[PDB]
Amino acid sequence: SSLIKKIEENERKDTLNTLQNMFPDMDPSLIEDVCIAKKSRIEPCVDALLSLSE
Repeated sequence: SSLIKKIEENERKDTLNTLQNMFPDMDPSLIEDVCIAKKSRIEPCVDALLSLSE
């Protein structure tokens, strides 16, 4: 769970960074609401792959 959350955190943080740089005067929270999904697909997909590769 901690590894998966680190992985989700990595994708989120990286997306915001690229967007922040391109939209400097934009409130970061707005950028997040508009560009990042409420709930990540990482945990579900990783769980699915774990079951499929076992």
